[PDB]
Order: sequence, then structure tokens, then C-alpha cells
Amino acid sequence: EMEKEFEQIDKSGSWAAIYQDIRHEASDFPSRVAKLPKNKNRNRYRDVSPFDHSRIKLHQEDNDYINASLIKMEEAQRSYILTQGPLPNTVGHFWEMVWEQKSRGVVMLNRVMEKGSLKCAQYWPQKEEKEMIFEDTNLKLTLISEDIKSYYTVRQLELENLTTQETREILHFHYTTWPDFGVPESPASFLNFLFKVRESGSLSPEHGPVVVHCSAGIGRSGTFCLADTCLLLMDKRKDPSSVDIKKVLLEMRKFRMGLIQTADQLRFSYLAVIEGAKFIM
Ligand SMILES: O=C1CCCc2nc3c(cc21)C(=O)CCC3
Repeated sequence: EMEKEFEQIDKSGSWAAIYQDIRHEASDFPSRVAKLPKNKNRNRYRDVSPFDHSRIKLHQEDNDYINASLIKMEEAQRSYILTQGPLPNTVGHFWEMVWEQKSRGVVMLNRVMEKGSLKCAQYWPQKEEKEMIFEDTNLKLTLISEDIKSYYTVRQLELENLTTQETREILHFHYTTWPDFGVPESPASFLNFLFKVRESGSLSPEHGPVVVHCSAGIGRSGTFCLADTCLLLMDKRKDPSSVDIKKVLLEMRKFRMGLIQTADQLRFSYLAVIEGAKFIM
């Protein structure tokens, strides 16, 4: 059981030690397409790249590259697309991928500005009457509604294919209260957010994979998926205590490098799963 394993690592403060064994144990696959010189300007950080085998491809013939990985969890029957916060020059690309992958939801776990710097382009409209056009990808994006709460904001967006005149409703879940330094003290508000996305139908196999981003798409995005997947496996299994979070983290890291950036995030992920377990049972 992981609740006993928690106290153990916690009382002995072994979190930096555990996290280093996962660093050591993690997969390394090629990322040749990311390191191509033509794609230098499509990457937010040079040290965070999609693996070739799991990278999402854009259906434009010119350059199919975007910094985005498909995470397939076989046993949980869950998929996620993990991507960097879009750059000013890739907001078109980003909305093309959401179109092409038939995604219902976008989950955002960062503010546009943190620590006085830009962590992300403003890629959605701020006002109903001021829609955005992506000329390069031929998409129009309109704010339909917006429901601001203490910890998170939910927006209803209409994405239209200008080429074909099809329209789709997209939900944007934005967690607005991740602190600039560290992790939340309590996972209550993060668990509330997770369920809010789940109830929306955005995580369901009748839709394309959810799109999940922070700044690099590995730290906070990492915590989102890991909590979702572990909690779902505890429902799916005869013995819920057979679920090892280290095993699941390492299975996710086959798909995208670096998921969970700090020992703090690892601790917080155990805490979210452990608290989340009690809320169900
Ligand atoms: O990382 C960024 C931020 C804004 C968009 C952007 N555009 C370019 C770069 C880098 C970035 C380059 O490295 C070369 C020129 C194009």
C-alpha cells in the first residue's frame, strides 16, 4: 500500500532519492525530428523534445512538426496529448492539432505570465465579439461563454474550419491557482479540477485525446495525467493497492521525457492519488 510507503519516504525524507532512481530508470528514445534545424523555432526549450515514436504529426505537407507527444495508457484505456504552451508563431499549429485529433478538451495548468515572464502565448479570445483567425491554418476561434471560479475557469469555445465550414465546441479548463513557486499545500482544488474535466466528457473514448499543457508540458501536465490514470486503475482492479505510482510514471515516460520535474511534484502526486482514493471509497 502507497499510504504506508508515503509516511516511510516522508518520515525518512527520501523524496530526492526516490525521484533520482526514476530519473535513472526512465526511457531514452530518439527525438531526431525535434532537433532538425528547420524546427528550432517551434520548440520553447531545447532540452524538452517529443520522442519520434510518440510525436503528434500535423496533416500539413510542408512541415508536420509540433512539440506534442501522445501518451497511450493501455490498461486504463486512457490517452492524453501533452504539449508545450504554444509560442506566438505556433498558435495556428496548436489549433490545427486540436482539429485534426478530434479533441474535446484543452487543460491549461499555467498562467500566461509567471515570475514576470511569458510562459505561454494568449491563444484564445478574451471577449465574445473579438474572435481570432489563424490565417496559416484556416481556423476561426470564438469565445461562447466563460465561467470563472476561485481555483479555475471553464470556457466554451467554437472552433470553425474556414476551409469546410464545420464547427466544433471545445472546452478550455484553466487551473489558475498553481503557485509561482512549489506545489499547492492541499490537493483538494486540483482534485476538484480533475473531476470537473472528467464530468465534461473530455477524457472519454467517444472523443479524441484531451490536450494538456503547462509551459514545457512535462511537470504540472505530468501530475494531471498520473493522478487521472492511477485513480482509474484503482477502480479497474480487483486489488486497488496493487497500483504502484512509480511503475505508472515510468510507463508514461516511454511516451514523453521528463514527466514530473521535481521531487515536490512526485510527493504532491502521491498525495493527490491518496486523497483522491479516500474521496471515492
Ligand atoms: O522561442 C521563441 C519565442 C517567440 C517565437 C520564436 N520565434 C523564433 C525563435 C524563437 C522563438 C528563434 O529561435 C528564431 C526566430 C524565430
